Amino acid sequence: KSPVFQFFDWVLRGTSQVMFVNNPLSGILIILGLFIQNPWWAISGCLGTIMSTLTALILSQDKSAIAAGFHGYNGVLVGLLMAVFSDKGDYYWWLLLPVIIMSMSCPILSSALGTIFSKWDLPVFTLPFNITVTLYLAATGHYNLFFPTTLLQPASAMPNITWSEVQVPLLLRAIPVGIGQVYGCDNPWTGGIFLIALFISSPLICLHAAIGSTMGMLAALTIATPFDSIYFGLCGFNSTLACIAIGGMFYVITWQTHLLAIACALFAAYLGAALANMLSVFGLPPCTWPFCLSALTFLLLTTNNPAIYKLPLSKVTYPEANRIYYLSQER
Amino acid sequence: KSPVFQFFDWVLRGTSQVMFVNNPLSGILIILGLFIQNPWWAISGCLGTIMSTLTALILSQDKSAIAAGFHGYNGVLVGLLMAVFSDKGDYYWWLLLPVIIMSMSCPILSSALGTIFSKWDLPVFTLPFNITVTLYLAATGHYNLFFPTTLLQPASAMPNITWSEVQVPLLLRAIPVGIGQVYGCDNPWTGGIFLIALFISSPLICLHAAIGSTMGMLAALTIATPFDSIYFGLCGFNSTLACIAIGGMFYVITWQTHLLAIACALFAAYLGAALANMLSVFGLPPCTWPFCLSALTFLLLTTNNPAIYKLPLSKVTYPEANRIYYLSQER
Amino acid sequence: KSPVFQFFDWVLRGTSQVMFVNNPLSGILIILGLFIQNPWWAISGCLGTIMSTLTALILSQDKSAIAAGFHGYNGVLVGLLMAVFSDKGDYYWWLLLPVIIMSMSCPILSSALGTIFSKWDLPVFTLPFNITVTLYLAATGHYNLFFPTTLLQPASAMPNITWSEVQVPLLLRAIPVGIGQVYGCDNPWTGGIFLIALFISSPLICLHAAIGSTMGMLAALTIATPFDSIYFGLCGFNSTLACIAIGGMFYVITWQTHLLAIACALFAAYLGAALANMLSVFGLPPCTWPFCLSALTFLLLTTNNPAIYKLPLSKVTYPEANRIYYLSQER
Ligand SMILES: COc1ccc(C)cc1S(=O)(=O)Nc1ccc(Cl)c(N2CCCS2(=O)=O)c1
Ligand SMILES: COc1ccc(C)cc1S(=O)(=O)Nc1ccc(Cl)c(N2CCCS2(=O)=O)c1
Ligand SMILES: COc1ccc(C)cc1S(=O)(=O)Nc1ccc(Cl)c(N2CCCS2(=O)=O)c1
Repeated sequence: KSPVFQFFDWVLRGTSQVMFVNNPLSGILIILGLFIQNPWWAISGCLGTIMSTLTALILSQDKSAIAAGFHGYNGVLVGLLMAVFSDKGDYYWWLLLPVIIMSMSCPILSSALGTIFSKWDLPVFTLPFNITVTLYLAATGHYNLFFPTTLLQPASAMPNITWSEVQVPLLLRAIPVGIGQVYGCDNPWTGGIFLIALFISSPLICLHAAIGSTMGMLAALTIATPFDSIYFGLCGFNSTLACIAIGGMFYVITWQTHLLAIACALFAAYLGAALANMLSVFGLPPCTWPFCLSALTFLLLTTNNPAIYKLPLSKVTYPEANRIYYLSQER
Repeated sequence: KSPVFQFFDWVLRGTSQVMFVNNPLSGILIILGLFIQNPWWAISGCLGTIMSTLTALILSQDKSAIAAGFHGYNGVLVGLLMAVFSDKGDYYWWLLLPVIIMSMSCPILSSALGTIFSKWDLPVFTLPFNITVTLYLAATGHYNLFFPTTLLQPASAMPNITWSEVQVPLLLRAIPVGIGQVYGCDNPWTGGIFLIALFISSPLICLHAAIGSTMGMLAALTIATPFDSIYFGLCGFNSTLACIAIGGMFYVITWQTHLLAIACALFAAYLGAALANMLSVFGLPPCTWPFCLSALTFLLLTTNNPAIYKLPLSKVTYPEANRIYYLSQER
Repeated sequence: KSPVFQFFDWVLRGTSQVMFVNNPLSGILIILGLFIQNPWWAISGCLGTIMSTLTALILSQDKSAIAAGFHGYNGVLVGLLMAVFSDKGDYYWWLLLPVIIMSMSCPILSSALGTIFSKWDLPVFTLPFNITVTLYLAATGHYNLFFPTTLLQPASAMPNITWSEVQVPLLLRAIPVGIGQVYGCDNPWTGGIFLIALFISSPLICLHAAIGSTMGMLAALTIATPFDSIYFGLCGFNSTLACIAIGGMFYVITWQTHLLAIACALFAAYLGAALANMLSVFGLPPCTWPFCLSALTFLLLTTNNPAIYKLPLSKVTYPEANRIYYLSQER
């Protein structure tokens, strides 16, 4: 195939690696979902992925890592979440100038954290996106002349919650919306598209995504989160990412590991509330910080029983193949 | 003995492991002190210890670690410091619902940090409690509908300190109160009870606790801390914990190590002031963060002279036995 | 030579090691620059260096490290930046009391971080100064009775920038001022003196310092930084330090490494804006935090091509000798 087609294949795998799937068709579906939700965000995310993969090539990173989309999955989130939190509205073309530059900083961090994490056979997952986007949103801020960001300020009043006005249909619809909020999209249709794309590659990832999103919603209800945040899906994207990560990918899937994944989703939801309340002091949002922190603290956990088995990163692919390999190695 | 008696022995050792003592009688004395100060806080702390040890058993952690109370010493602090910082007052039974849940997160972190720290033969001491309680207090906050917390806000005015109104008797009484503030208790009687419990196991721990508390008070006076904070003992619990840790436990006790412990107590007091001023921006208090940070930065210190000897964690028990073992190994 | 002369030689090398030069004459020039800018700041910095080296001797640190000034280069910054951010004005002699004490905490941290960093052959450069000065400025704060600090508060209004009023001469003069801002000095003459001192030891360090300062200024212009910050040099000292570090010292100097250094300078400038906006919430300034973070994240970067070569710390001296050694080893 032509090198351009290979590069676009890498970009398509990267845009889907956010949800822990390496599949070009799922990447196409996710791109279609992003364009369904907001074309400007899709353009910004595609530019972020392209520039992140180009910087990975320029910095002479491992070709296998680039071909698997391990470097493009942070540029998409950087571009999408810098277009989401822009106060200048849609099609502010100047926003593409930082979207490029900060995307170039994703492979660098991706490499740096790797050097830190290879000591513990620990994955650095979406952590560079968090650092890069926190850097950008703090550098610019809401009071910037060129690239202002939306205003986030800490809660200063007791919320008015009427539990007789809760809508169970929207509370359930927060599951696909929570799935879609991983990329920053709040449209229910793009959330359903993301669920379909997850199911194409591996059904276990889709099941764990739905379970993580519903656990994030349930954990948000238990601390009296305002219903607007829950309906918007803002309370269940760290949880779905954590449930996907600990569910059957980085651990061999088992009922013990399923319960561990549910516990990690709950912990990620509570850490998401904590970090949303803390980072909002600086005006910054919780952008996948809770997922990274909780997934790291649940992958470093050492447990004696043989059911909770952590796979070497070299052999992690997708949960069903992970289980097949584990049984092949045991026998 | 019956398994229930063994479990309660583990809980009693855990409730005393906060002050670095593994002794069921000292645990009983500390529980009696907590009940003397506030029965509700004692109930919350006991529930925290019970659920932390139960989660350690469920997660199939090392049985020797559980039997020594290495997992129950974080649940007690989580429960106590979540009951202390509750705005709903005494006997708010719903507060036991998070006290359980967050306690379950203490062994997990305890394991995770262990995996991080075993590379440097470094102890993770009370660090999970800090993370868990900071998570809870940030997630809920003072403006929560269900579990509101007490309001902490950064200093915005120059304090009015009259040095002619300082009370030397209360300034001295801040030593036992500073000892008792480790568990969150401000009663002088429970501080004296804690000192007695420390002396039961090993006199060196009691001496280093008193020295650390008085160093925290003295260091707080040097930066013009308001006398109300000093009298309340809020300025000398990180210092006493750091002095206990570096005094004769994790280092072999020597006059060089005694001076190192005093320096660590001073550094922990100053870091406590810094973190109390910084974390109060988010509304969070300094909950043993300074002790952990200063003890880590004083245990990683490399010093050429043979007097400052750091013991492998496998053989740290209590300062007198530590010294006896060190002389046995040298000769 | 007499031991006093040896100790003052160590102090002179330490006061210049901030800019990554080990040369007593450059140390004398830098001290002369500090006295040119403000004699009180020079006295505070000299006391900081003296007490940091004395604590390094007391704590029985490596004599080769002390002789090379590897321990005095943090006391100078601690003293200088605690005298800079004092609200009591010039010749407040009581300020020397903490300048001593916090200086004693520089070797300790210097050792501790070393134990953390030797696993990755990673340098701890100016990181203890950041921790110590952040500790001091947070503990005291602007509302302290004894040692108040200057008030820094987050931006709460959109800045009024008139691009027709920009002064190219001052914008260029921000290069030597940016060089001098490493020590906290804003005088153009002391910046020129620092550039001369850098050129005495090794011209590559001077060139990379100027390039880093101009990259910091250019990166500050791109996010609409107020011109007062740029003219003052506050936007280009982290950048010049990062450019010096990654330029030819810790990497073998090459055009690939030159571009890497320029990229690191840009990243350090943007991280400096981010941390200036974030830390100002607590009232703290960005004091070489961006340099440390960006230099660490660019020294952990793993790159396949042989041009980007990282030197073992044992053999890093100065960029020209680094290149000479690398070619000697290759052939
Ligand atoms: C979706 O994220 C993941 C999904 C699945 C795997 C196997 C890991 C990750 S990750 O979290 O570690 N991200 C990430 C970023 C950059 C590189 Cl270079 C890599 N890898 C290169 C080869 C081995 S690797 O360690 O897989 C992973
Ligand atoms: C009071 O805290 C301490 C007092 C005395 C010792 C020997 C350590 C600690 S600690 O700070 O490291 N906490 C802690 C938490 C969980 C476990 Cl599993 C353990 N340990 C299991 C066995 C070896 S261990 O490393 O002792 C220690
Ligand atoms: C200007 O800073 C640097 C410039 C040049 C070198 C070789 C490192 C540094 S540094 O950033 O690592 N600081 C620093 C602080 C304390 C000590 Cl003890 C040391 N070192 C002792 C000997 C080997 S070492 O690792 O060089 C370095």
